[PDB]
Amino acid sequence: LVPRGSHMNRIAADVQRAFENAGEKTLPIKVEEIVLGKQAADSLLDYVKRKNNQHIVLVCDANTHRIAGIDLENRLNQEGFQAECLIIPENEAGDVTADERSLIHVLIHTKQPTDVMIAVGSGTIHDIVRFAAFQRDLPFISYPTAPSVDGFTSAGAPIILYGTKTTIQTKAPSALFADLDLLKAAPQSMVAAGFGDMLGKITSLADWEISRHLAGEPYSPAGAKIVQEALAACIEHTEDIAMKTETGIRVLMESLLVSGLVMLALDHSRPASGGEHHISHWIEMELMEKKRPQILHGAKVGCAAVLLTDTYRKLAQDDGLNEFSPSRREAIQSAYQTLPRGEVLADWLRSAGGPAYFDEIGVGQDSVKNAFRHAHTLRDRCTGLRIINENKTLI
Ligand SMILES: NC(=O)C1=CN([C@@H]2O[C@H](COP(=O)(O)OP(=O)(O)OC[C@H]3O[C@@H](n4cnc5c(N)ncnc54)[C@H](O)[C@@H]3O)[C@@H](O)[C@H]2O)C=CC1
Ligand code: NI
Repeated sequence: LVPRGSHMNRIAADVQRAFENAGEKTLPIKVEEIVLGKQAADSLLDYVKRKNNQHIVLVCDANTHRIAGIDLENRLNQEGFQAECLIIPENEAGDVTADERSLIHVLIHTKQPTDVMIAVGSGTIHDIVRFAAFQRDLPFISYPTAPSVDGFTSAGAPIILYGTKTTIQTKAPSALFADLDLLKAAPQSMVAAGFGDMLGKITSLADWEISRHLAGEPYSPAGAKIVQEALAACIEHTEDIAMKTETGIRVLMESLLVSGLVMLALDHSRPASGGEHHISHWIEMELMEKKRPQILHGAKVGCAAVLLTDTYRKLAQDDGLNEFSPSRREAIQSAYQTLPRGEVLADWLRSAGGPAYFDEIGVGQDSVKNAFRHAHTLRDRCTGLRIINENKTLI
């Protein structure tokens, strides 16, 4: 079907191979190339050549312009492309959001000649481009400047509108090119945010087993084992990631990309996003509400899992579980018994170079106990968190 599929996308190729070997139906992956390595601009150029692009837009911001945009744009010009590094400017609080304002700012400075968009940056840039390109019916290329998240390959765009952050569903990148040396160069906080977002998968996978057994939610064995593999390697390499060695950031980014790839293949976020992510969503809402600057997704995710792993460990051994069926008792128990302690999570997060507790990034206890009680209400997901907050005897 595509040799570029089974050639310039060994990651996605092998993910699909796994799902197929466990006899599972999945949506075909619609990312044609995922390159992760040295250069990557070489292969980017090869791809735009192959697809006969010409008028290329590179959506960048203050920072990503500097550390990626100019390099890429100049090399594109030298090869004979109409390239341009278009900038997204900051809001009053020095933040670059996926708000309607930034969306429309991108969606006018891109002119009708333009036949391809390129997200040069991180999750937010990637959302604005993911959305904008979809509404202007153009392919967009993933150029990540940090291994901070698993939502580069995603179809959905968490954009802000009216007065809330909501996830419109759109279309995935046409390709992805990750410069391993640009990633190594990234702030340790961002690398550690990637590690954070991956540590969320300690509790997300379990909440997915709860979801599976209890609420009869879509579940994939092969998927669960894929994200297990990924999570396992990230941990193993916790030191390599800390120091930001080649192996370490390679393993981080490959694991995050595999997370987004399963999410894509299965058409929902359940294996990657559990109670820790829901809490994280609630905190984020509170930070917008307080009118104060946003903090890294992944940082919040690590800080959330560090607590919610203990919450679930306690639930699993609560006498309240005797009100419940033998089936639901043994489901919660068996799903959560293998959870490590909050302290171990925090220890990994520390070693990695990221924050363990929300006071470190300045959330505070107020919004923690607030989020912990209401987060379950954010999305129709049977989590440990819902089992708690919808049961007197566990409240
Ligand atoms: N499934 C999905 O669609 C997912 C969505 N997200 C999105 O991700 C956002 C947060 O992701 P973040 O990684 O925090 O992105 P971000 O762009 O919001 O924050 C990264 C910050 O670091 C800067 N930066 C990026 N690369 C850099 C580099 N190489 N060197 C120096 N500075 C650099 C950026 O300019 C920005 O100020 C959320 O707001 C959400 O919209 C997050 C995960 C998954
Ligand atoms: Ni996440």
